[PDB]
Amino acid sequence: SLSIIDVASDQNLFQTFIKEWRCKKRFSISLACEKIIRDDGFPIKGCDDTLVVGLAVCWGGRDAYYFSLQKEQPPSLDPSLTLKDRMWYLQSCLRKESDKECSVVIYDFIQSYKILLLSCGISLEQSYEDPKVACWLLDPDSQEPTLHSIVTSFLPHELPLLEGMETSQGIQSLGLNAGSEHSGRYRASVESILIFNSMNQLNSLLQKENLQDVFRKVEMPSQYCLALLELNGIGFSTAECESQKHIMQAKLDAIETQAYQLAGHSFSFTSSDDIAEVLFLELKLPPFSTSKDVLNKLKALHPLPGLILEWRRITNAITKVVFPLQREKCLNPFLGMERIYPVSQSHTATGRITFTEPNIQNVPRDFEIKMGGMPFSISMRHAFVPFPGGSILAADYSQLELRILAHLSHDRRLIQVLNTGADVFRSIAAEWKMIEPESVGDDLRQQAKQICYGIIYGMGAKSLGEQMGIKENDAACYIDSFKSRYTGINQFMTETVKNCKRDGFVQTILGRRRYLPGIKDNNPYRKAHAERQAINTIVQGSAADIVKIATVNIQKQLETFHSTFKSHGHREGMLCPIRGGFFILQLHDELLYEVAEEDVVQVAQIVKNEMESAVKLSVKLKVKVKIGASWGELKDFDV
DNA sequence: TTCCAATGACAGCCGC
DNA sequence: GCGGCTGTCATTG
Ligand SMILES: Nc1nc2c(ncn2[C@H]2CC[C@@H](COP(=O)(O)OP(=O)(O)OP(=O)(O)O)O2)c(=O)[nH]1
Ligand SMILES: CCN(C(=O)COc1nc(C)c(Br)c(C(F)(F)F)c1C#N)c1cccc(C)c1
Ligand SMILES: [Mg+2]
Repeated sequence: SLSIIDVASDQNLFQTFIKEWRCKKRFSISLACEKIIRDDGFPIKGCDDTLVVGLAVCWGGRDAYYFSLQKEQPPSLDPSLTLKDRMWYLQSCLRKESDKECSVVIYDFIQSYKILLLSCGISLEQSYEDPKVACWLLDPDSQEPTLHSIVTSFLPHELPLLEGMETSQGIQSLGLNAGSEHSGRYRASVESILIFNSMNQLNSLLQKENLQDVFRKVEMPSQYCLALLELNGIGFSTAECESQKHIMQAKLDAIETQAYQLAGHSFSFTSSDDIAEVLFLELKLPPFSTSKDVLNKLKALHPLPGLILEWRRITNAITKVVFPLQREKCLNPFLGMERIYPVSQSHTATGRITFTEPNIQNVPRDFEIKMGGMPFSISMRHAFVPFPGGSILAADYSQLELRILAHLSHDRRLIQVLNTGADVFRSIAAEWKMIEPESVGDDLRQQAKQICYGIIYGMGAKSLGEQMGIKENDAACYIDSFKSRYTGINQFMTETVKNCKRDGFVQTILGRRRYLPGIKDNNPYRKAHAERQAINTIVQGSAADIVKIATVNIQKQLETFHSTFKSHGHREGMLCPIRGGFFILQLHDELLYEVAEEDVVQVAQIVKNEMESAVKLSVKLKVKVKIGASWGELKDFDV
């Protein structure tokens, strides 16, 4: 039967619980948050509505130990157990002793780590296990887990416990989700039991699949690094953003007024229908789609398609970048600056990390706006600044996916190119546009980058035609030349597709499996799509494994030389100048740190050394380090 | 439906 | 009408 032991109701029961807890090598916790320094719990940073009122502990069976964190107001609180005494015993059981292997199971580890630090002033110091991450590791293409989906798949006999608990079918922790009529006590107690028992089953499945090493040494440590990043946030200038906005908005106004005079009437730039009516019916341009590729052809024939393309580019920077950044910005009173606090997302097909609310990975590259024949540089990245005195440090792998592909295909031609050869995208752009390397613009080098990765990951003649501006037949010849020049690669493509068809999956460098049952499908599209996913998942997934290992190994090093706080949050949660390096952003093959002026040399050495040593391949992992007063103004830095 | 991966704004439709 | 869904468009790696 489900039982909730209120450990704080009696001094004697409390000490028995504390003695037992201190013996445990494994337990689950769940935080109890409810809607309303207070007597009834700890406010949460970012919600004036919700309190941490307690937490539940489970170490077996259907017994939840509910540990109240309320001063006053289940049987009542034994008044000899002061809140200060409880917080002592809580910090004591949640921090490691020397040579003691201890694992805590937490649904949504990152959100719980942050609330414990910022709300209760407690820093977890044990090995962590999140059942959400274990689910991902067993099937990366599975839908994002909820407590309901985990219990459905791995603990189905306990589904009755979730009856009438509709919020269990949302992403957020049952304990953390105060948008329920059920008490935090009940929610946290149920969660603690479901998560402890679920994680036993998930651990057996990880062991069967041989993913337990990956889970404990890479994925959960990677989640800890991402928790520090989410506590850190990224510095933001609103002045820089506003001045860019005003230039962009002036260009949008001129574009609209010129578009409407060419069209003869107002039209919505957001309606494909309206644009199609104007381009194809009312001006009779030859094709009805209004995609980038269509308008890119037509801009040679009439000014309006080009105006449409520029309108969408600039509207994107204003409505999808400026508006969300200026809405999500938050004063940090300690650092004395505005910051943005994006949320990491690790549930991806290939093991990349992305961000939401907002997705800072999608902040535009620098681009140019001309008005009255005068150019203005729009660098949205220039709004992302370090704390006063600090620098942004970026360290990026040179052609990580190409180096991994060389290693796995042993392709002698690709190895030569990487070992000496200058920029491969410049070589492609030069041959293509009848030029020498030096003339290539940013936009053209990106077009050549798209062509090179496109061809490698199974792009067809029809599409390569559009990108290169040549006939399908010409593109098909170019594919043949590539396939002939790099045979190793082509053998590895066919050997990866053969092995996938047989097994129903592919594996990355660390052993993670992606299931591609489309590989057997009779439909030509679905089959070809799966074959392309098969090849791309191995290379892109392997690269994502290397960057995670690098991230984890850098964080260990930073914390040894750490005569200082491991995140900006660790100073908020604490309640003396800033020293060290703070993980602020991941960009797939690139890590950004915010670094104190004094420490930039040492942090740059650590970051480069650890990224170059992450794994041993047939080829050297080359790393470029850059540094600057903004993400937009980074300069090469020889380390 | 024929590079892969990702988030997110935004009209327009459809069963409730 | 209304929230859900579904492309379509954008951007980044
Ligand atoms: N399949 C595929 N992968 C891409 C594409 N663009 C980028 N990627 C992958 C492979 C490279 C990786 C990182 O992107 P970057 O622009 O940093 O690639 P890079 O080759 O390292 O470029 P750079 O040398 O300028 O850093 O992301 C694309 O269009 N298709
Ligand atoms: C196959 C002929 N060709 C090249 O070899 C260009 O250089 C490279 N192209 C590709 C797709 C790759 Br994958 C490479 C690689 F990086 F692998 F060596 C190169 C090179 N060098 C080429 C040159 C210009 C334009 C196009 C589409 C292809
Ligand atoms: Mg790169």
